[PDB]
Amino acid sequence: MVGVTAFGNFDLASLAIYSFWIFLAGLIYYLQTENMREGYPLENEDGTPAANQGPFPLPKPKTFILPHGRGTLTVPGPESEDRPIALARTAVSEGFPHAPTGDPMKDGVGPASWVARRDLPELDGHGHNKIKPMKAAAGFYVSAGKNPIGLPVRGCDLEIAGKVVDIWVDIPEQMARFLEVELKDGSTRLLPMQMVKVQSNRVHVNALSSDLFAGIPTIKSPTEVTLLEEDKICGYVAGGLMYAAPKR
Amino acid sequence: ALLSFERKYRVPGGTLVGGNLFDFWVGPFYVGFFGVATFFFAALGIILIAWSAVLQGTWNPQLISVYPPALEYGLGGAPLAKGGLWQIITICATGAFVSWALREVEICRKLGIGYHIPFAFAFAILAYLTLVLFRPVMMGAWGYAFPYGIWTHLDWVSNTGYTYGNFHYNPAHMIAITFFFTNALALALHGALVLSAANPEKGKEMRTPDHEDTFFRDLVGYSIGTLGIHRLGLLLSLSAVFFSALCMIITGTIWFDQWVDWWQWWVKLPWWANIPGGING
Amino acid sequence: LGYTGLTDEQAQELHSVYMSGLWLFSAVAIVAHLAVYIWRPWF
Amino acid sequence: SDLGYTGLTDEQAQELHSVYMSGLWLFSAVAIVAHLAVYIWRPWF
Amino acid sequence: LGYTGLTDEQAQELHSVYMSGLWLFSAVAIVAHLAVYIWRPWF
Amino acid sequence: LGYTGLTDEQAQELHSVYMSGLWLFSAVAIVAHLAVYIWRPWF
Amino acid sequence: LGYTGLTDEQAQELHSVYMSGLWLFSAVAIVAHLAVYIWRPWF
Amino acid sequence: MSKFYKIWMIFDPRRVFVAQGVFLFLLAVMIHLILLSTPSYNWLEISAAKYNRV
Amino acid sequence: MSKFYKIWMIFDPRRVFVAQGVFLFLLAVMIHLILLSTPSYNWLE
Amino acid sequence: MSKFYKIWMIFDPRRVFVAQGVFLFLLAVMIHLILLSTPSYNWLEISAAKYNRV
Amino acid sequence: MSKFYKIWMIFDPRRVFVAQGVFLFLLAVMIHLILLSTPSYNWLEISAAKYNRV
Amino acid sequence: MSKFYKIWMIFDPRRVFVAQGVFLFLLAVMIHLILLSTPSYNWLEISAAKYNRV
Amino acid sequence: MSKFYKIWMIFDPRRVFVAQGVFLFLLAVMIHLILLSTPSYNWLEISAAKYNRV
Amino acid sequence: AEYQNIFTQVQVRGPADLGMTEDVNLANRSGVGPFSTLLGWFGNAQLGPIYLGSLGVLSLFSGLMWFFTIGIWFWYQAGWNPAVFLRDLFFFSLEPPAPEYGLSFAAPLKEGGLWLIASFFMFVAVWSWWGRTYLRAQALGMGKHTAWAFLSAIWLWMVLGFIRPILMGSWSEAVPYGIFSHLDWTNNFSLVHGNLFYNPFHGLSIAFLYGSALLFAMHGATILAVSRFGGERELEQIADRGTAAERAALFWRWTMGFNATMEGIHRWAIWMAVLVTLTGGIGILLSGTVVDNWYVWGQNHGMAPL
Ligand code: BCL
Ligand SMILES: CC[C@H]1c2cc3[nH]c4c(c3C)C(=O)[C@H](C(=O)OC)c4c3nc(cc4[nH]c(cc(n2)[C@@H]1C)c(C(C)=O)c4C)[C@@H](C)[C@@H]3CCC(=O)OC/C=C(\C)CCC[C@H](C)CCC[C@H](C)CCCC(C)C
Ligand SMILES: CC[C@H]1c2cc3[nH]c4c(c3C)C(=O)[C@H](C(=O)OC)c4c3nc(cc4[nH]c(cc(n2)[C@@H]1C)c(C(C)=O)c4C)[C@@H](C)[C@@H]3CCC(=O)OC/C=C(\C)CCC[C@H](C)CCC[C@H](C)CCCC(C)C
Ligand SMILES: COC(C)(C)C/C=C/C(C)=C/C=C/C(C)=C/C=C/C(C)=C/C=C/C=C(C)/C=C/C=C(\C)CC/C=C(\C)CCC=C(C)C
Ligand SMILES: COC(C)(C)C/C=C/C(C)=C/C=C/C(C)=C/C=C/C(C)=C/C=C/C=C(C)/C=C/C=C(\C)CC/C=C(\C)CCC=C(C)C
Ligand SMILES: COC(C)(C)C/C=C/C(C)=C/C=C/C(C)=C/C=C/C(C)=C/C=C/C=C(C)/C=C/C=C(\C)CC/C=C(\C)CCC=C(C)C
Ligand SMILES: COC(C)(C)C/C=C/C(C)=C/C=C/C(C)=C/C=C/C(C)=C/C=C/C=C(C)/C=C/C=C(\C)CC/C=C(\C)CCC=C(C)C
Ligand SMILES: COC(C)(C)C/C=C/C(C)=C/C=C/C(C)=C/C=C/C(C)=C/C=C\C=C(C)\C=C\C=C(/C)CC/C=C(\C)CCC=C(C)C
Ligand SMILES: CCCCCCCCCCCCO[C@@H]1O[C@H](CO)[C@@H](O[C@H]2O[C@H](CO)[C@@H](O)[C@H](O)[C@H]2O)[C@H](O)[C@H]1O
Ligand SMILES: [Fe+3]
Repeated sequence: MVGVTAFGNFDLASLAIYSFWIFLAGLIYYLQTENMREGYPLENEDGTPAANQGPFPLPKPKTFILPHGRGTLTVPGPESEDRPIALARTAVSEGFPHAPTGDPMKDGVGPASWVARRDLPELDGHGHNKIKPMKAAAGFYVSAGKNPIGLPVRGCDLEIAGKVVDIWVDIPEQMARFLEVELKDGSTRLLPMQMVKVQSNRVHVNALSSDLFAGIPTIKSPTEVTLLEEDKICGYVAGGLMYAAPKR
Repeated sequence: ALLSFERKYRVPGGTLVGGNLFDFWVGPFYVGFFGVATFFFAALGIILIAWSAVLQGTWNPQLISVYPPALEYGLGGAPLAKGGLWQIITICATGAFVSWALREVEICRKLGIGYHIPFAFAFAILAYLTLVLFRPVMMGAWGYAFPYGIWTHLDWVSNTGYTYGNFHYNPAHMIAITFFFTNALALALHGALVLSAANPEKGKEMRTPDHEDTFFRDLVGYSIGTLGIHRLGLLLSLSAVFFSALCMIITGTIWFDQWVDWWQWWVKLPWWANIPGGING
Repeated sequence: LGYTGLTDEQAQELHSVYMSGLWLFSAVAIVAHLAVYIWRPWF
Repeated sequence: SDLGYTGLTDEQAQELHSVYMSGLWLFSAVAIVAHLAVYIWRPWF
Repeated sequence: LGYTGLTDEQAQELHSVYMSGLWLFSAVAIVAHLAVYIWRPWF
Repeated sequence: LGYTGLTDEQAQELHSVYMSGLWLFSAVAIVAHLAVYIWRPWF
Repeated sequence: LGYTGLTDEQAQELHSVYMSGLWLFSAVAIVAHLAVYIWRPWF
Repeated sequence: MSKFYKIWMIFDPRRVFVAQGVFLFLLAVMIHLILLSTPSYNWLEISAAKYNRV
Repeated sequence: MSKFYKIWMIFDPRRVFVAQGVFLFLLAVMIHLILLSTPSYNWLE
Repeated sequence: MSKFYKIWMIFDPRRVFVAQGVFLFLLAVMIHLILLSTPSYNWLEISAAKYNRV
Repeated sequence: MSKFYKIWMIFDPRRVFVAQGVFLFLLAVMIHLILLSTPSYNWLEISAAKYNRV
Repeated sequence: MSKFYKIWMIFDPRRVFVAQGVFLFLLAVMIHLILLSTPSYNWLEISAAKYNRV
Repeated sequence: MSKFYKIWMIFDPRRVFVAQGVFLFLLAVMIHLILLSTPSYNWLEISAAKYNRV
Repeated sequence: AEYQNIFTQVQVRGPADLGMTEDVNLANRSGVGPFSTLLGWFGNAQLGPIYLGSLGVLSLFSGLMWFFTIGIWFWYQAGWNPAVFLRDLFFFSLEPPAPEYGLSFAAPLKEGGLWLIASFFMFVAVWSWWGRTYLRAQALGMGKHTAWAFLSAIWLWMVLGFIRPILMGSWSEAVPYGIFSHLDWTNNFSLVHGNLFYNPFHGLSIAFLYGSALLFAMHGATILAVSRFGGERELEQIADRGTAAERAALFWRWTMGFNATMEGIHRWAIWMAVLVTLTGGIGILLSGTVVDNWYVWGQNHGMAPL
């Protein structure tokens, strides 16, 4: 039985607890610095570097090697929003909202914002397209639930906006990703599965009204979707929650 | 002041109450109406705890304790020096937690994301309320609720558990513990798997989720998936807290004996209740 | 300088009003403290 | 660069510091008044 | 190498101001130490 | 060599000024140790 | 074997300076051990 | 005190007013509760004792 | 009290009235409960 | 000493003012609470013992 | 010795100053608390002893 | 001996300096606390005993 | 043993230096605390007994 | 009324995914098992394939021997009575040898030897499974984070069953193999060492178990809330930050004042989880070997009134 104290009340338990406080301080520093590889250095609302950068310095850069010859990403690195953000500030001082200049859902700001991702399709471990339509997906079929092929699609304004013609599937994860909806104009749109509500007789889309499925961004190739395209589509649909409220 | 991508998201709207009066940011924080409510409640509670430290006569943060009123005060107020400070800190904390969840709802609405986070926090708040409000109300005294001290709410846990013997034998307690342990295991596995895919051995290309699925199918023959793992983590945490609240709501109100005796119903089933041998027989 | 966007005359006027409110508050506080002091002195 | 992380110039910084020092001296003088008052009422030394 | 991006003269000026602040702080500290020690020495 | 991207001249200057700071610290430490060992020796 | 990339010549001077530090450290350690053993031996 | 008005060229009133209201109400509640906690200045209990209401 | 009208140049009344009503009602409830807590004014025995 | 104004060429006045306002308020409330803790300097306690109001 | 300006070629002044402010305040508070916990150097208690304030 | 400057060819001066500062502060605080925890060397208590403070 | 320098061919010097430094410091404090634990080597208490400090 | 993304509403099945053959001996990998629609409502519907190498079969057979040894002891305790076996299943216990045997291996089978046999089997099974996790990570070229995260839990397990019994000088200190039995052991361990609540490392371990629950709720809820932007595909968000990662970061930035990245949140996760068992093992190692009454230690270290 140890328990001899070297001084005061400082036995081995005290040594251990103070050692753990030191280790925890170091670990929290390490975790916080490792979580500053994106979004830094901090910027003023005009995009210039801010005077206050915080107690934690930025970490040393590290490079990820992308898996299909897609390149190399070094973080933290230079950061620039490669798109024309259409907002104007509502106050000269900091910490106030920036109002849209025009149509926010169309311009892609606020809840409708999208990020200028790489304009290439997501590639699985075999280098093929990860997300592809069920038609091109060999041997892929609906296993459970109501198969939503030909179900009318209802918007938040409670009117039919089109019919589902296909399901886009993530091949390795073997899960549904997008519904392809053909509108009244004969053109096609993609809708994320997370924002549709498949039901007994119809696919409900609470995010968008009927007169908004035309505004959904399209895919240049009809049998594939790139990261940028799906980012734009998902941003549009999600922004419909705030910006289609006036309709419903 | 802002992240490099933050500006295109700081648009007006999404506010539950107000809309311009409290629709702005202080530093990084979004200040809604519920932001003001939360800040006031938190500051009042913290300075009241400091005041109770002054009253108690100790400046040790570990020794500071704010006991609820004694049992003879019932469900009524008490002098600030005796039991009233606890009740004020309790209403302050309840308001702070609820307004924090509502502020989260406002932030979710502004960002156009789901409301999962405030819902989970609501589970946590409901467990807290079970411990401070619902159970003491059903037992008719604020004195059953735990004190607000670092090492004295542990004494509350100890005394409350030992009132019923070994508290391990509460079956809902067993289920909640299973969920808690499973959740910690799953969190370790998820962090490890994502980090191992994103940090391959040495100068190797970053791994795809196919490699994650392959790793876990190789290991245990199943892979719940990238979406399934986050569903599982959320459900494990929420079920853990739900069964914690359930186990405490039935203790002292539906069950009053030693919890171990509750298991006798299995050993007394008539077909085998009187077979000699084993442990109970 | 020049953060909030208010000009010098606007700041002057706003601060004059704000100091008026501060002094109204302080005078009512003085009357309250005088009443308490004549009722129960703390010194 | 020490030529200003905040973007202020020497004149703006000097004037802002003058007003801040005036406020600090006001606060410190009121504090000295309070300290002398309490010490005469009940000294700690 | 120089990581802060300062110039040598900017570092000189910043150091002079900082050392002035440090010497003022240490002077007030020395005054406090002398006062306490003559009042109640610890040696 | 060539791990922090420093050259011999700046590394030498940095080392010299660091050694100067270290010797200042050590001299003050030795003064404190002499004072204590005079006041209450531990050997 | 570019395991570290050192050119087989940097490693020489690196080892020499590290050995200098090691010998200084061990020499002070030996002096300390002699002093404590003289003060009261542990054998 | 002449140039203190320039504080309103540093801070937007829409945030300083919210901060000031929160602060003053909080300080008021803290002081009132501190007085009510000590029996010496608990006005309700002083009144209960004076008027033999216990 | 003359110039205090400029306060509506700063804050939108359509929200300020709601916020102030919430505040005053909660202050009322706090005072009611505080008098309840002391035994010499609890009117709900 | 004369060049201390350059502190504002390194630190943003809004951040500094908020920080030192919170710091001074917390320091003052902590010192007052420390005094209220000590019996020899709790002004309320000294007053109540001065006028036999217990 | 006088050539210690070059630290500012190395360390960012803003982080150094905020860290030093925190360090100085915490060191001062710790030393004041060490004295307050010592009966022979608690100034408030020494005053209470010399002026019979108990 | 004289070649030790190569330490700055391997390790970033910023990391070394901050690590050394933290280490020295913690070591000094620990040693002062050890000496303050032994009545043989607690200079506060020693000076209390020297002048009959208690 | 002459060719021992080739160890830096395989081992990264930064890792070895940091690991060895932390290991030596931890070993040193462990031995100092072991000595402080044994009253036969607590130099503080040895001096206390020798000079009748307590 | 809105889809919360808790259960998939349409399941899709394609050809069986055999996985990535980085360095995996395809001989050891079994065939793809069945597809479970019940499991598919929540995650992947596919079962298997499972890899079975040297360490896999070693661990599987060693664990089978451990489980079978405990079960046969339980059957013996039931008097070979299936009704008694079902009635007292949770009450049976394979107990370690009595304290008078110390660490010796000369205890009778009924009084501790069978516990030693089962303990050896469990030791082999767990360490072979650890090596198996390391090797499966290595075969796919991934990092070894799973192995070290497992090593933390292995350290708590080793302290409980192996290291602390050796330090305390007897196998009787270790944990019995039984459902209610090891709960009784836990409660008695707390009682003997004087309210383990006052063990600082028990307190930290609980802090981190609560923190793991908090953090996995936060992370799962955050990813589900941004799954409408493909947020659950976290690796691509690490490689090419989309609007899901930005919205998650900004949610927690505007709520807490600070945030994580898609990659660093998993560092938070792994450390929060491993600290549970790391701190817990330290505390259990200290209990008895250094401190035998944690309440008195608490009192002497603040934490409790004298
Ligand atoms: C009356 C009981 C005592 C008490 C006595 C103890 C004792 C004794 C211990 C704890 C420990 C802990 N206590 Mg406690 N504890 C009490 C009250 C609490 C309360 C509460 C609110 O009251 C909580 C939340 C906790 C929580 C905790 C955890 C933080 C900690 C357990 C960590 C863990 O995950 O181990 C679970 C994980 C493991 C044991 C490791 C598992 C890894 C191995 C390798 C698994 C292999 C599986 C095996 C081979 C079988 C395979 C199965 C098949 C493959 C399917 N205690 C009271 C005061 N507590 C433990 C601790 O960490 O101490 C500080 C511990 O030893
Ligand atoms: C339901 C699953 C788990 C969970 C989930 C969860 N917790 C959450 C969230 C979620 C999803 C948030 O979004 C929210 C958050 O913002 O996280 C960073 C939060 C949060 N969970 C927190 C803590 C927390 N969660 C816990 C538990 C859990 N949280 C569950 C296990 C615990 C435990 C088990 O002890 C703690 C300590 C906070 C970090 C944060 C909520 C912050 C908040 O409410 O802010 C407003 C309030 C304050 C700033 C403080 C108010 C202080 C009072 C006025 C005075 C003190 C009162 C208190 C009762 C004293 C206690 C004394 C002693 C008991 C110590
Ligand atoms: C960071 C700490 C947390 C943690 C982490 C953690 N655990 C881990 C890991 C990690 C990181 C792994 O990598 C490893 C793993 O593989 O996870 C899936 C593991 C693991 N943690 C496990 C359990 C576990 N972890 C726990 C706790 C925790 N784990 C902590 C909370 C607990 C608790 C709370 O008690 C348990 C019970 C396992 C799932 C696994 C280690 C598996 C192992 O060692 O297996 C050995 C096998 C046996 C001893 C049992 C054999 C049983 C059978 C008889 C085998 C034969 C079966 C037969 C062949 C079937 C035939 C079928 C056909 C007939 C159809
Ligand atoms: C438990 O152990 C105890 C506590 C008992 C004993 C242990 C004690 C220990 C370990 C003590 C350690 C003490 C130390 C290391 C103290 C260090 C103190 C220092 C370094 C204080 C420095 C103070 C410096 C100050 C106050 C400088 C202020 C400067 C200004 C206010 C001016 C700033 C403005 C500038 C620089 C503008 C310039 C800008 C341009 C662009 C030129
Ligand atoms: C439980 O055991 C106990 C604690 C009782 C006993 C154990 C004791 C132990 C283990 C003690 C260990 C002690 C050690 C290892 C102490 C080492 C102390 C050292 C190495 C201190 C070094 C201090 C160095 C200082 C203060 C250097 C300061 C340097 C400067 C200020 C120079 C500034 C740098 C500049 C200007 C670089 C800019 C130049 C250019 C060209 C940019
Ligand atoms: C529990 O068991 C107990 C503790 C009771 C007994 C067990 C004791 C044990 C197991 C002791 C183990 C002792 C061992 C293995 C000690 C190993 C010592 C070694 C390897 C020492 C080597 C040291 C090298 C040193 C200290 C180098 C020092 C350098 C300086 C002091 C000057 C700084 C210059 C450097 C670092 C080189 C600069 C040049 C460049 C290019 C960086
Ligand atoms: C536990 O230990 C105890 C507490 C017992 C003892 C320990 C005590 C300690 C450690 C105390 C430490 C005290 C310290 C460091 C106090 C420092 C106080 C300072 C630096 C106060 C400074 C105050 C400055 C003030 C109040 C200035 C106010 C200025 C104004 C109100 C004017 C507004 C400013 C404007 C308008 C700027 C000009 C704007 C333009 C556009 C030109
Ligand atoms: C019909 O049923 C049949 C018979 C077919 C199968 C049924 C089986 C049954 C009923 C199995 C029941 C199993 C149970 C109840 C298992 C419970 C296990 C529990 C709760 C274990 C809990 C903790 C165990 C720990 C902490 C073990 C730690 C062990 C170590 C750390 C390694 C120990 C190694 C030692 C002591 C040294 C061994 C080495 C030698 C050379 C003896
Ligand atoms: C929080 C992390 C930072 C911790 C401080 C940095 C140094 C790390 C090592 C510190 C180790 C010594 O830490 C110090 O140990 C002594 C041992 O009696 C403790 O003990 C001292 O204070 C306590 C509490 O008043 C007394 O009951 C005790 O008699 C007295 O000796 C100190 O309270 C503690 O501060
Ligand atoms: Fe994740």
